[PDB]
Amino acid sequence: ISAFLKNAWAKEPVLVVSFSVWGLAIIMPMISPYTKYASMINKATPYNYPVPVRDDGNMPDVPSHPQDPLGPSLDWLKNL
Amino acid sequence: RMMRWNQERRRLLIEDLEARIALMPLFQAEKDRRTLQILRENLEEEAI
Amino acid sequence: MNPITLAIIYFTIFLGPVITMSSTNLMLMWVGLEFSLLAIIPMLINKKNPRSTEAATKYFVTQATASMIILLAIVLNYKQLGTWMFQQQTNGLILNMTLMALSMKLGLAPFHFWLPEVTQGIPLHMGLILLTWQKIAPLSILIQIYPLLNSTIILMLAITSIFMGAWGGLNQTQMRKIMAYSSIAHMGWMLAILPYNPSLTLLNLMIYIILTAPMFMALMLNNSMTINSISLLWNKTPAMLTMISLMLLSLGGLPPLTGFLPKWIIITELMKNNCLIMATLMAMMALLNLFFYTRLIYSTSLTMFPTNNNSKMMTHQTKTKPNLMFSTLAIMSTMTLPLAPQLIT
Amino acid sequence: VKRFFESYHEVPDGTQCHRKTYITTALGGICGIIGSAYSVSLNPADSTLEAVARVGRYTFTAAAIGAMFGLTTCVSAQVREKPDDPLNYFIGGCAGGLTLGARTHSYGTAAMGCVYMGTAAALFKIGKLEGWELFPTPKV
Amino acid sequence: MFFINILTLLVPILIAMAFLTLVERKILGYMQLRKGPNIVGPYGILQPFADAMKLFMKEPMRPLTTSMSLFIIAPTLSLTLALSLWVPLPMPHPLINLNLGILFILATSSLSVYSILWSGWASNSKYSLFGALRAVAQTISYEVTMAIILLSVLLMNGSYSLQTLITTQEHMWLLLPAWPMAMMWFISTLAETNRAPFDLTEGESELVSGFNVEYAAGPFALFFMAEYTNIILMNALTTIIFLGPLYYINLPELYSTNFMMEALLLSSTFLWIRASYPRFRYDQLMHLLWKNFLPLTLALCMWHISLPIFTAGVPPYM
Amino acid sequence: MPSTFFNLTMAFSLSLLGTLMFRSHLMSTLLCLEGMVLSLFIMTSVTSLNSNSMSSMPIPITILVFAACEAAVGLALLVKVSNTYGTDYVQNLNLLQC
Amino acid sequence: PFLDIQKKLGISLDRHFMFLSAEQPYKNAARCHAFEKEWIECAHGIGGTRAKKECKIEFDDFEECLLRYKTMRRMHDIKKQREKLMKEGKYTPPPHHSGREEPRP
Amino acid sequence: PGIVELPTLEELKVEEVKVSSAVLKAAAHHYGAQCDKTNKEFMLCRWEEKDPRRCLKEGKLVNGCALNFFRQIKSHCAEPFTEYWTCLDYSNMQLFRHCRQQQAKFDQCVLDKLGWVRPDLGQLSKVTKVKTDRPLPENPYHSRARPEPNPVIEGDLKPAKHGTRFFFWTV
Amino acid sequence: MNNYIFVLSSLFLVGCLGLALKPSPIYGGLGLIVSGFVGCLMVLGFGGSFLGLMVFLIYLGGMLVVFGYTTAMATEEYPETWGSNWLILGFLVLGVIMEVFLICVLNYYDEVGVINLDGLGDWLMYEVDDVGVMLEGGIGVAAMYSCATWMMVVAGWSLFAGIFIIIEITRD
Amino acid sequence: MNLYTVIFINILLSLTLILVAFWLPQMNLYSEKANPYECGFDPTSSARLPFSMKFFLVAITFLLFDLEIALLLPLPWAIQTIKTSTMMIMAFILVTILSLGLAYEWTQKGLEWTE
Ligand SMILES: CS(=O)(=O)C1CCN(c2cccc(Cn3cc(-c4nc(-c5ccc(OC(F)(F)F)cc5)no4)ccc3=O)c2)CC1
Repeated sequence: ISAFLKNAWAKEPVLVVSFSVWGLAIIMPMISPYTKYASMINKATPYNYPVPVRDDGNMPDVPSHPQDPLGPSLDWLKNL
Repeated sequence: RMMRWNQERRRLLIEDLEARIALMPLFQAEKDRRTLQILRENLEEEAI
Repeated sequence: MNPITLAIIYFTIFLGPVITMSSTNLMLMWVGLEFSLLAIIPMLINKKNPRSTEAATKYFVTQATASMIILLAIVLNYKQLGTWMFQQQTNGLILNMTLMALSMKLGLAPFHFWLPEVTQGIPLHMGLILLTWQKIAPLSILIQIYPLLNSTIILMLAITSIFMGAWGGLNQTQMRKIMAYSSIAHMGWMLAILPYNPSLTLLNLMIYIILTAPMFMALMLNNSMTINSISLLWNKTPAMLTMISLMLLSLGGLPPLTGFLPKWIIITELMKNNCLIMATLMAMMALLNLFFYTRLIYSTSLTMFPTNNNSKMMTHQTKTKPNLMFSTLAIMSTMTLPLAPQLIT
Repeated sequence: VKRFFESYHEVPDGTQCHRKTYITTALGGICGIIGSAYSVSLNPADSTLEAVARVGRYTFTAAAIGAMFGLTTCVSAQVREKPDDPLNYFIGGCAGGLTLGARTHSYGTAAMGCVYMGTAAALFKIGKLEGWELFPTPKV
Repeated sequence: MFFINILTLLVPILIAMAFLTLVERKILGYMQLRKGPNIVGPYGILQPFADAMKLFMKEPMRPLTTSMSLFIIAPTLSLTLALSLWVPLPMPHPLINLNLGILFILATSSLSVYSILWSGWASNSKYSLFGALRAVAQTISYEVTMAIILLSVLLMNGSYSLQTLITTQEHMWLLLPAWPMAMMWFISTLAETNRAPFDLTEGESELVSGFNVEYAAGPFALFFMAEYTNIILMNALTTIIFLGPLYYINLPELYSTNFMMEALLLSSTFLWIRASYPRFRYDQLMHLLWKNFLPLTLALCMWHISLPIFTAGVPPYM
Repeated sequence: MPSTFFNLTMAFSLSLLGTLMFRSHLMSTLLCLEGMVLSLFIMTSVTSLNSNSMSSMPIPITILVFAACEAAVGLALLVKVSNTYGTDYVQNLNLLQC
Repeated sequence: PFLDIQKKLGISLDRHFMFLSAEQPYKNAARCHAFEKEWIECAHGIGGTRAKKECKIEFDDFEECLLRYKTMRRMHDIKKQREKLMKEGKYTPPPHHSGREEPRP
Repeated sequence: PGIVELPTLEELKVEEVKVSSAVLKAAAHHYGAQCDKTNKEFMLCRWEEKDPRRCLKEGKLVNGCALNFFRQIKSHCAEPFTEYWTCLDYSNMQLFRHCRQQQAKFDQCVLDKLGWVRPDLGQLSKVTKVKTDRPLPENPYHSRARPEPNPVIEGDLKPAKHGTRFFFWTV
Repeated sequence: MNNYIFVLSSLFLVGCLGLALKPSPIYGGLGLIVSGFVGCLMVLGFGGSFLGLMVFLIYLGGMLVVFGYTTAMATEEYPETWGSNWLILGFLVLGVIMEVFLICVLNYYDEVGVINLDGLGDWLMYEVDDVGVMLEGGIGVAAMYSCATWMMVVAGWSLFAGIFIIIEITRD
Repeated sequence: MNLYTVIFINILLSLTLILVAFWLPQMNLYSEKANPYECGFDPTSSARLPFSMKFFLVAITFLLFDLEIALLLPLPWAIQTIKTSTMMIMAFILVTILSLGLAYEWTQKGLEWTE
């Protein structure tokens, strides 16, 4: 088969490159460790208002202020 | 290079949008108050 | 035709009506109709003769117009009441133009002038598909909106389909047009009862399908396309005359055959709603439908037309057809009236 | 307008005969126009003027049929004083069929049209009396 | 003020078209071991005005076989669109800021073909019809790859706007990540203009002039100037997308300067190419665009769909 | 909005009228079909933008897709018709009368 | 509906974007969202025959939000009366109705 | 049918800001940390009540807090803030990345003379919890009482009386 | 202004009418291009740009192909125009006059829910989100990739099947 | 409004040029000049006859490819979505099916011209 791939790389290299790039496009996402960050970024963007919630008095995990150290931090995106 | 530049652009977008967030309450108050004013004027004139 | 192309095309034909059935949104019903009428054409024109090309044209233009009309109806019902699927609060003009276009597609009268020709111009295995599998999706649409259909319009359409099917198949020598007009009449029946009870139009559809499919199989056995041709069965395949005669008499609506069951249980459900006149006329003209089936039985089985010096060869040779499904369907299409309660509900 | 064609039943037979005649003549003209449309679209003519001729022919024939039907019906309701009798409508349909024959120049069409239109009109009167329904609503 | 800006954007473009005809002639001459116009004015800076004035002084033709309406509309439309494609261009600030500027470009260009089509059909001459059908083939060939190349590039810009490419290239050209797409886009712009080696719409060696063969002085001048304007336009597009002028908000004049330098380079390259190569056969153009550029174009479209994901380099929406 | 929709409906009706009332040429009828498609696409987009329902914009693009597929098969049938008779006339495909 | 395959497999291919009150991109809202919501919630569990009589108020509010025939009629009548007045000189639009206004904020 | 009530032109009168947009964009990141409470009370009151007439005094309080913020600015650090928003008004989009040297002077000025501190990259973009002394609405949509569903027939399933009551079948 | 969208719709109507009159498919494709341009204009006037530019490109390609085809199959020695046939020109003018009549008589006898010459330009953009960032039309059409995945596979398969089908039809 | 302004300005420029091209110069019209051009000799027929097309299949295919382009164009927005895996998968499936259709056409010799 190597000889076939070789004579194609010599004769019709455009299709060789096409299939190779097809495969790499399909593969590299499965390979990279920076793939998970795409959705995380597209989720971090506040295209809408962060509607606040009523302080029922049972929301310990939720902050009372933006600069209150609670909630999702964006450091992973500030140093990426 | 494009990766890095687009990441910094995303961050700058976060910044702009956070500013918009901080300002939306004022704009909402003004818009509501102004719509009510316009409607009350149109009501007075619909009464005349 | 290669197997890849056949696969794609037949899968598309099958998929079309499935989407229509399994879809809540009208737009996807429309795209299903379109899959159907886009994939069916190459199977018509495959033979590549002028008759096939013009059949394809007459089919494509008609179905495209009807699809555009259905799309207009959907878009108006979207502009109004802001949803896709129809509702009780929808314009009767919309509903009735939709019904008219669905009839146009199905081939009901007076929107039928294209079905006999399109069926005469193509081979038989496609006429089978055309007349059985392509009449479902429209009927699915109609069965999902049956409470909203006007009864005046469907009933006029039904009596017209009955009358025209009878009068048209009355003087046809080609068999394919006879089957086309039979389809027109049985669809008139299917539609006359749809608003009152759509569990009976599905029954009539199933029965008409299992009745016409083996008839088409018989015709395909010796590629018979005329009365004079089937007249030669007593010399070529005399083992088929019994089933042929029984299926014909059933299609006509004679007891004790299960082709009488749709007629009977539709007349009943119509008179439960005081539609005496409609059912009366429909039956009296189904008689005329039966007439030419009987003339055909004469020509084929109950008497022996002349044959040729060459059919001796066909007698010499062997035959692999038909398959198992012909006998099954032809038996379950004549000798199943005793099970009617199981069939009706 | 449908109120017009319903004015036929605002008074019983033997009354406003001329109105019944006009209504039935208009209905016949309607049906003739429909038939002429279907006969010019399909089986067209050699000339547009010939198509208009066919239109006028069929339309005037249908109108005369309806005229005779309504007229004779109301006249028989006026003479023998049996307004609720399908026999008057039978007579009317028979005169209409005799017309249809006169136009076509066929005694056979005359007889067939008589014995068919009379039956149809008598059944129409029977349906208006016994309150039948032609295109009924689904009620079960 | 806006009309004055219209003037400052329009009249220079026409002067540049004229002097582009000039530079074309002189460059091709020096490549062909000859001078080019030097007689009419100092080094020939009046030959374009001479040509144009002479043409608009000639008897135009109203043949007997032609549909005069389209025969007259087509050049109007050609010139109109050639001048309208220059409005949304940032240099670095555009006269009309459009979010879907790329699509405006695409549609207006795909429309400029109907000038050729209707001209060649109206003229009612066989060579005109041949030029028209060749234009049909040429468009059917290049228009598929154009949009996919452009989409694949824009998937790192984040929008169809022509003014976000300036911030995208703020640090580095788009040629480095997309030089294959840049090459294919260059040749496809070469085809969009009916320019050599793709001068098939007016191929003088097969079709005396193509769709122009019945056209005369004035309308012909309109066609010609539309061609030589779309040339500069496509060069500017290449050098705004793949080549990036220096954008410093306090210095847009440098941006315009470098934009102009690069546009001149690309246009001179167009002329170089006209001088250097023979002409294709209009079936080979289809075979090229559909067998070497479209497969590779799809592969690269997928590659640039994935790259922002396994790199976390998705661009922003404004 | 209402006048716009009335005019687009009238336009659909005119294109349908054209499709129904044939002339010698078939491509003209195909073009009338495409005009109906255009009218419907525009009506749907206008409705979705007036309702601000950005979940129904994927619909008109599908309309266009399928309309263009229909046009493609129509052009193929036209090719076959021309090969057979040399012209796209409708008065020539009248042999299925039997 | 005819073949409720979706409701069997528990999927949603075409039913999550039917009406306006459905999930839209970026949590925007189509106009008449609340009217449609209330109509749907009233028509739930009773059928389309009852809903045509019991959710009539809500469906009519929806129909008016969406088509707005009555707001149109009202504003048209107001403009018509105002034109009559101005014609026969019995009205003068205040400043804020003639461009000259206090443009808050 | 029913009337629609609207406040009076005086019931909706405030001390408006009348300040431009580049200035607000300059001061927003600090106006978010210093007026979050009132801003969020107003906006929650807005989404919860879906009526711009019930939630108006909160908006007046928003305007008042913004005025107080900008006065704390105008008193201490008018000139750096001026430089900042003047640099930031020049861009066609009012971008921050073009005025970083002035942003830092402004932020240092405030950090010194008012203790303020600038929010980080993702602090304003998240969901806080606000405590108000207003009750939850009972029916914010003002919906009527839902109709009565149809009764479900109860009882164990049992065969049909005499089977299929068809014409002449015994089952 | 205010007459803008109505003029657009009227021009679209006239284009579709001249199309339905079936002149040589050349001028019919011309009318279709013009009608698509007007449709783009009106869709832009209602808020959306992506769909308008899209339909425009699509119909431009389509009419290119249609020109190529009619020059090969649907041509005549003397192609017909709107002016060529007195009858066609007369019915065209008649249709314009009838549109005028319909409009001017509906404004009078009919209500305002269909045509309101007085009150025009007041009902184009009923509601809007003044503080909004994510309202472009392409968001919806991109929902195909994320949410409305069914429409996408449906259309893609339609095109695949269309390729195979046209090949099979054109086989000689 | 400004786009309308610019485009109308261009319309007017072109039309002015054409007017002064059709009314400024001296004309001398006669049949032998206004007659079609066929390389010095008289046409044997009209140019309004069927000019056969050998790339009709490729044009039909171009229609569907234009539609696939229309479906690919919303990617700049589809990449801003949280459901990124779905967008990636759907785009890959679309482009792959497109390429497979093209390959089938290629192999079955559709891209080659009828001779
Ligand atoms: C053997 S070779 O390789 O050497 C071969 C290479 C090609 N070549 C060549 C190249 C470019 C131009 C020409 C002359 N030429 C000019 C025109 C034409 N020009 C204008 C025009 C309008 C407005 C203008 O601006 C303003 F007037 F200000 F508005 C300016 C010009 N109208 O039409 C049309 C046809 C034509 O042949 C010749 C030389 C020979």
